[PDB]
Amino acid sequence: ATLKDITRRLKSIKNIQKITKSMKMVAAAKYARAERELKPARVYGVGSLALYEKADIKTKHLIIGVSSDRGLCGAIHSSVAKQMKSEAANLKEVKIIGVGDKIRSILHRTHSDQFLVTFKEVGRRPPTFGDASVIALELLNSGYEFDEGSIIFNRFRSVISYKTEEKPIFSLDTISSAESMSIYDDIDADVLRNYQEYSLANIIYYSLKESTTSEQSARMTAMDNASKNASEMIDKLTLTFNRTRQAVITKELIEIISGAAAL
Amino acid sequence: VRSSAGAVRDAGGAFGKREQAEEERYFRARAKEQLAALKKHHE
Amino acid sequence: KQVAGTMKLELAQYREVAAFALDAATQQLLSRGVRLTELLKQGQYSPMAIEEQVAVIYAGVRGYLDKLEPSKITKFENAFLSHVISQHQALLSKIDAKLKEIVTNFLAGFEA
Amino acid sequence: KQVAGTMKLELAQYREVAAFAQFGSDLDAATQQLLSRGVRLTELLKQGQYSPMAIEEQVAVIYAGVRGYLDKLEPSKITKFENAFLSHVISQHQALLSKIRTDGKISEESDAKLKEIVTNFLAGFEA
Amino acid sequence: KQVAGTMKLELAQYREVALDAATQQLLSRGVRLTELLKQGQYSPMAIEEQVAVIYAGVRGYLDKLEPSKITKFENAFLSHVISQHQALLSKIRTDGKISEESDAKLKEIVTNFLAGFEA
Amino acid sequence: QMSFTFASPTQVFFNSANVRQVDVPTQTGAFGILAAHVPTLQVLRPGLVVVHAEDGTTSKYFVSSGSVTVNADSSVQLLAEEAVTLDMLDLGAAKANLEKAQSELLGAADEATRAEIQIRIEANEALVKAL
Amino acid sequence: VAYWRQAGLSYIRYSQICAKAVRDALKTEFKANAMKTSGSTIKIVKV
Amino acid sequence: DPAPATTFAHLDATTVLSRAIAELGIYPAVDPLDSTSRIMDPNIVGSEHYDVARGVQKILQDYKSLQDIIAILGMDELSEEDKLTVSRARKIQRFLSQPFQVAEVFTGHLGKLVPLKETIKGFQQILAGEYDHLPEQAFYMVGPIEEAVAKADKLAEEH
Amino acid sequence: DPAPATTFAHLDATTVLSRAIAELGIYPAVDPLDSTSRIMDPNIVGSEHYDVARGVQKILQDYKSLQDIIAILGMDELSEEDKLTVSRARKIQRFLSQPFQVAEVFTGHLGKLVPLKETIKGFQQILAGEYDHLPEQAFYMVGPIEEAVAKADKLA
Amino acid sequence: DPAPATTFAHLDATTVLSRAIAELGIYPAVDPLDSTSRIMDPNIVGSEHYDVARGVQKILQDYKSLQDIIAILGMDELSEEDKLTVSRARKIQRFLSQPFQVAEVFTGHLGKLVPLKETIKGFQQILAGEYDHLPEQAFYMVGPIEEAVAKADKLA
Repeated sequence: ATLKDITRRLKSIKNIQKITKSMKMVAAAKYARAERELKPARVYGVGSLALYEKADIKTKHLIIGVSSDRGLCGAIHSSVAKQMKSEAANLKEVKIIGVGDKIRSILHRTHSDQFLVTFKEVGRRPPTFGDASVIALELLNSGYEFDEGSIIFNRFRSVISYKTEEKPIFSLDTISSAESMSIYDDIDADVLRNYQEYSLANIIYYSLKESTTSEQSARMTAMDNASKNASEMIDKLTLTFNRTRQAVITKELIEIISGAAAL
Repeated sequence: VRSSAGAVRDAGGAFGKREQAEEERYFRARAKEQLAALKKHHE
Repeated sequence: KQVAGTMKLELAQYREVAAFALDAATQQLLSRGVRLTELLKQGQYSPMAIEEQVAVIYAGVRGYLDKLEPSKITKFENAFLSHVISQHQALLSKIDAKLKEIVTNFLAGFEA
Repeated sequence: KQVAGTMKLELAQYREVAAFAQFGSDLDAATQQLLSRGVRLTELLKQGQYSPMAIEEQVAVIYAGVRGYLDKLEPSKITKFENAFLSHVISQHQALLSKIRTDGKISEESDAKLKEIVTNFLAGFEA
Repeated sequence: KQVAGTMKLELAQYREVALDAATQQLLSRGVRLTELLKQGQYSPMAIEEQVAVIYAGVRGYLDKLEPSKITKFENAFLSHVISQHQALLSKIRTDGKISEESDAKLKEIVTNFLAGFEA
Repeated sequence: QMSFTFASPTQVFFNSANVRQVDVPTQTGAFGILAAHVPTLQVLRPGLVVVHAEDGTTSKYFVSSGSVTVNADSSVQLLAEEAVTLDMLDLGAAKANLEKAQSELLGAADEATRAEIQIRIEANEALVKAL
Repeated sequence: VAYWRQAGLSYIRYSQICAKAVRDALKTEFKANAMKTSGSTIKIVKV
Repeated sequence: DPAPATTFAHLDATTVLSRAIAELGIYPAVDPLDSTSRIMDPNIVGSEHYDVARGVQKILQDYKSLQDIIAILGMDELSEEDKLTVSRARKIQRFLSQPFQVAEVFTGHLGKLVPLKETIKGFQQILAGEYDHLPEQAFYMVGPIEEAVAKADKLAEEH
Repeated sequence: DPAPATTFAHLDATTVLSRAIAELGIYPAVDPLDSTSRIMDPNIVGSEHYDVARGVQKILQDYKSLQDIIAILGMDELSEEDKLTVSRARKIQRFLSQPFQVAEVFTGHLGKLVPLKETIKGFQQILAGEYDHLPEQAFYMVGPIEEAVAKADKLA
Repeated sequence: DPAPATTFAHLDATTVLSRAIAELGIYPAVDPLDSTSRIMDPNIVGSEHYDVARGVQKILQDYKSLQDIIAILGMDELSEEDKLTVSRARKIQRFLSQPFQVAEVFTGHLGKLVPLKETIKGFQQILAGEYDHLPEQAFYMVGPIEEAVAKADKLA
């Protein structure tokens, strides 16, 4: 490469290094916050899971995939998308909801027909119950009547690890009166409906809080790796820069000396 | 230390070309939304 | 000047997004341009008449290859062009009312 | 030497965090303090052409920044404040500006005087 | 050749890449072998002492071991084969080869040595 | 002994804790919950929760809404959208918030918007009642 | 069928108003943790 | 290069053309952050002219810093304030383009001459946010600001 | 450099060796994207030979273009279609390597001579995705394609 | 560059002065990890000298990698032995600092000339843990380790 090409490239990658370093620190302070907020949210969300995990419940299927809109977080989106298509091929009428635009990006070419609705603006402000509520309301009052459903998301484990999991949504208000839920029998349909709705919000809230912690930690790591790779390139380019710099002085000077000797 | 804003575009490097396409994608989607909104303001 | 006029516009807009080469809706932004890029590929020692060039550019520019696998376009063009040269020499004549309807007649049936 | 010493420090601290202002939300109030000070002191370094300042005038506006009398003010308003504050002190506090010049330092009496002037000016700033 | 004729190959492959499959086990071998090739200044080794050290590593005995410990293994192992197994080293030197009787002898030395120290 | 779990999305008050009795403000009445309580599902109104402790007496919390689940085993999960100690609330604000909603009540000209006012009055009503 | 359910509103919506009112009645000490909770970031995607 | 480098000292105004700008399709391909004039002074052109010129340059300079960030983060991830800086800077870049009478041969589009006060008003309005609702393409290759408003109207019909 | 630069014009076929390719342990270290021949023409080598050659060069170039992005952002930013181009290209790189009879003193491997028809078929199959199930390292230092399949079964 | 490159051939040691070290408040502002000496060999300086120096070098290198976890994560994200190496290394860089005789006119503190034998045994005692019960500020800006013990008594 030319001296000008090297110089321009060096300046670009130095800029990339600075930004990825800054965004690593942003993700680190955001991750710390998510992991604090996850603590009570895990108690809450697991408490909402207690009903189904103390009773054998069986049975149009609804897949809700949860990630975000934001790139540079490793295999966060591919993971969830991989289990979305995997469970979709195993099921028998399937409709898909994606929360986080990156879900729709990966699945659209093959599963465009099966998409009910998409949600965006995920991964900018830490999710709230309001956000769970907004998704919840745009599913009940939308038009689709699902018999069963499942929500797919990244469950946080540590700074560097997460597991793609699936939770069931038996929210079909018809299935709440079956074999094992026979002991829960004095409730009128009005209150069961209110319960069913609230628990639908709880499980989506739970997925939102787990996903975000996993996404922020994975963002931290990706940016950390990006800036380490950039620094290595910078080191190598700087060496080429200095070699080339010296060689241009040398070359120029030999030309002028030849020009002088020839007179 | 030394000022360097816009160096990524200035390199015509992969990252440079990618960012240009990313801006264009964004603003073509905006134009679609804005021309429809302008159509419905037309009456 | 007609058909290359639209191709110049269509490729300039493409070049602005080309660098995307996952993709969400940036793919309607890529479609035409990718096909047109394949149509500007050309083998050696077979220079083409202006009317022959127009006929192939037309097929791309009027969006008749927008759903064909971009890798096939090379095969398509040669086969399509050979057939037009051999049997539709009358169509290559005077070089867009009758011509417009007659090209789509071949292109449709050809793209089997 | 008084005011510049601290301004040098706070700009050097700010220059390390300056990138975090343009993109950084969930950041601790400590680095938020450095960014707020920095963007404001930075505005005090702006100067139009052909208008050189008397040393005492420089130190009066720098004093305002380094003592924290701009910290609650909008960054877009700092130059408006500087111009207004300088007009105010020149018009009606020559005696304070003169002594700081003559002595070449800010005495404890001078600092107490300047402390009150900025406080009262700032209190009735945006009319 | 009987030892280095596989160690040479396992190290240019390793350099390139600097749970997973055979790609990761290339890295596991490469680190052990690298440590095995470390040597202090003014510490000459006769060719027979060299092959015995390389042997331990190249046959996969230190593959279960931790990379940090490789250096300590070599120093104690070498000084032990130097102390009592001069017969073995003599056999490898004079024959200029690792004979089947040397190969089986050494195999019993490394295996029994590997277990039996304080950590 | 019943393992009581009491949380909002943002706060935990009890996590599998042994309590004697929990009084709950419910959509249709009020439920007192003891260890040997029949399995039931239910949703909440704005009001107070009283937790009767293993040792001695009680502690008080204000709950906005949500659900209560009592199972075959003595596990009980109370899940409120908002839950606070009354130590956190301002009386002046809730009383001021009451008249703000009482003013919207006599002006709204839409069915769905009317209910959104009444719910807010009902909520502030209970807040003031507690405070 | 409560007054709000006949109006076409859900327990989700009912609960959201109830939750908001409990927050709007906090004092300037716990009110700081209104912000970090009670958001409206997520948006629907049509066309 | 020593030849053009030595030329700068001999000039009162410099119009610096840039290949990067021409390759974006902006003609004339003038670099707004590398063209200068000794009369660009509020005591000479007046404070309104000067303030709009320096505001345009500020947004285009801030835009450069944002492009580095976008190269990694993408557009959607930017704050609403930054997206607005990008939106406006892009409209400004394009409103700086202009069909030349002498270029009516390349494009077929009629040349345009814009009076000074019209030039100042248009950029003032863009920077103030008065056309945040129009697509950037409306500002490309026009004369005065009223042709942009009208171009947006043609494009809405063709949509 | 003027010496090699002036030499290219004198040649009908050029084989360009690359240090970087050698440091991937690929021998012979031929740069597939810098070596040319006058007879690489469909009318001379046949359309099949030609199509496969160009197919190989296209995938190697496409891979080369991704490397500035991979270099910084790593593999996770790539779509599943681009992950396959990287996979197919890394195996094609490795299958272009070959043990030489004359290099047994350095390699410790038996030299191989590969018929043209087997070279064509071999690469044509990798391009088709017929061996997308094998590890990369099975394609390193072998002769015809059947030896890759055999080398892949040697390891579990 | 040919100039430093040519000089470097004649050098037997390097003393690297740094702003970062000075900004931490350490004087002399010598970078303990970037400075080098060719006579740092057990046969030249002694076995005791080399061990302590290589031990002090390592614990500062640990402190560098341990500080790149606190900034990203937190202090209580590290183990039990991790905080011990940090506490010692903070006192090690403070016992590296020294008041100078020639700097007495300005700062107002008396300067110290420390023999090699007292430097060695002083630093060796920090690594051994014999001063974990003492505050850091006792090790800061002093001469021999006898001052590091006595300064703690004067304070508070």
